[PDB]
Amino acid sequence: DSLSKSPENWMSKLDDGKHLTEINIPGSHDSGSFTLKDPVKSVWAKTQDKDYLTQMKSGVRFFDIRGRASADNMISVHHGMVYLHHELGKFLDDAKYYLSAYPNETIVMSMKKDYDSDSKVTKTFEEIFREYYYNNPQYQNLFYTGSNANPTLKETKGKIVLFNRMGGTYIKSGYGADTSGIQWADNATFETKINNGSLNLKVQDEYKDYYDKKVEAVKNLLAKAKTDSNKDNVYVNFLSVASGGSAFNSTSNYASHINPEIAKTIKANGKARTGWLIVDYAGYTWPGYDDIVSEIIDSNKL
Repeated sequence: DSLSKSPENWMSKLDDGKHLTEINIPGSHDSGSFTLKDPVKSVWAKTQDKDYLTQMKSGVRFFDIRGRASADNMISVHHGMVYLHHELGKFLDDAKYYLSAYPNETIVMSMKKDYDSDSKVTKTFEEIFREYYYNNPQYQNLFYTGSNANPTLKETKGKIVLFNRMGGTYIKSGYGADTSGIQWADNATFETKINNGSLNLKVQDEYKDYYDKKVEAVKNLLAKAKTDSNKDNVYVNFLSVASGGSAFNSTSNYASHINPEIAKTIKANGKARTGWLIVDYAGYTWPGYDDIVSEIIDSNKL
């Protein structure tokens, strides 16, 4: 039966000789915003309703963590200026928990600075992360620490792989884990080499697109992956967009239309390569419509 019928451990059912890049992974955009309760603020800043554990249980393996240095030793999880009511340790503890219960899954954790540090901070966001999280004895053995620029599932399962969106780092393990980091173009479909030129990263992140243009842009990169069997190529495809302060298309409205449209498209493509697709309201179902998380998972040929 479909891998999507057991999302708690779908990576356990793959050949762990595969590079993560070759694996079709569902991700959650601004994963940590499930904590938002304010109705007005939630229209444009709430991107998820399931907590980290439930997201994982629903089969999400790519986590989009954007944050802000709150103290010289603390990173708070943020959607821009909006604080999401927890620090990075919360997500790390939930991941460590889940990975222990499901030891043949891997988690790719993206890390980005979304907002200006607290006036008391004397450190860079990167330095705080490297020193107080990555190299923290508390999170010993949690992170992938190997030196493969293109790690395999075997090499990473049970661990969190860093997807570096912090700029240059002195961390030496994970995606964009060098002094160059990842050159990220603003509101664009783009292509850049990462990990000392080892990998070719292809990103659709047009987060300001109006609906029709967004679907076109997701589908464009979706099509390219389909006929791309190169393991040194990695695809990250965001289905999410910014809502804005006022209007009729609450992130939930947008998601309720694009998610099924892409899910339906993936399903028709059969077991073809999709890349890593990052969505709002991962695991959220609308009766009568295909589930994007489920179809991303099922698209993997075993």
